[PDB]
Amino acid sequence: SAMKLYIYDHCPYCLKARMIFGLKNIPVELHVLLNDDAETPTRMVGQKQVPILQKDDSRYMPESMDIVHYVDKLDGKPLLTGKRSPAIDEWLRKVNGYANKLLLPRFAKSAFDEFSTPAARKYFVDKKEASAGNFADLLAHSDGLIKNISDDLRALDKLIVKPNAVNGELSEDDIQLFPLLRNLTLVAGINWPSRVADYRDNMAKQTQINLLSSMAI
Ligand SMILES: N[C@@H](CCC(=O)N[C@@H](CS)C(=O)NCC(=O)O)C(=O)O
Repeated sequence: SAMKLYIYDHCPYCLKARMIFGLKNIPVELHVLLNDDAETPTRMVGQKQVPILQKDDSRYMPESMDIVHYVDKLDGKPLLTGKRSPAIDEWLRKVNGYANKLLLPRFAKSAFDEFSTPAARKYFVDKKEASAGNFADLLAHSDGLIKNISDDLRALDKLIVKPNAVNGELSEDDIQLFPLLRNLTLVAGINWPSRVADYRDNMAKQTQINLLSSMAI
């Protein structure tokens, strides 16, 4: 078995794909693409997007949830069998509505391999300042936004059923929630409630995906 996953480290959709390999303890070869590389993904799947899975037969497949469903079913014993929660879905809708106001200007300043060339980092800065707004301005509003995240995490704390699975049994809600919590560890100053923090730490070990406190800004 020699599947390959083409990603950006910061990308939550890439994190979703990475999660299933970790949960199932299936080895996968990670390749971090430079953020300004349109040619590689376009050759693979016809447009610039990540994640992209390369299967054993050398075929490429895009789309994080297609990749998750494919990998989970491969051995005929899916792990993502738990119920999903409408309350978690509502929470993610809300928080994903604004979290990038904190995340994007921080991603832009961080040591992710997709930004290893200064051209790739600049490409990201220019694209995201245009779409999300001026980074210095977003950063100036950090304390307000951090208050919002901390308050939303307080609400989430009551929804974490077990530290190993948000709804008590591994489900697609873990796939949708963890990448956001992982990325939020890049944000210094967040007050993490105990059950959320325990889930975050537990799921990071299950998935073998790194938390980002050492880079937090
Ligand atoms: N539906 C896709 C969305 C993936 C996506 O939007 N990835 C972003 C990075 S976070 C991307 O590739 N954007 C295009 C670009 O970076 O130019 C997923 O489920 O795989």
